[PDB]
Amino acid sequence: GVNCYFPLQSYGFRPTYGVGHQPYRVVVLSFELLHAPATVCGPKKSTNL
Amino acid sequence: KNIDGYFKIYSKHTPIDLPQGFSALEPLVDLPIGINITRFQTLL
Repeated sequence: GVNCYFPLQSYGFRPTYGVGHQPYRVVVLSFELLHAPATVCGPKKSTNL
Repeated sequence: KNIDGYFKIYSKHTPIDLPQGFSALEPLVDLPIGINITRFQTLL
């Protein structure tokens, strides 16, 4: 009602839409380093024996 | 044990108060977590 609204609103994604309105999945990778010993290291390839 | 930023667990399961037999505990787990531990309990 007047001065009353549902805060979430949809993106209404639809194919016949331009590049501006098209789904763009986002993956924000972050790197956390603390004083505890590190456990997520990196393949470290080697040499033949 | 927890000394150098790693948490170490040694263990051994031996057949049968405490006997006079000698047995050394083999290292099982060496976790890299770096939290401070000063108290503990047991879980039943």
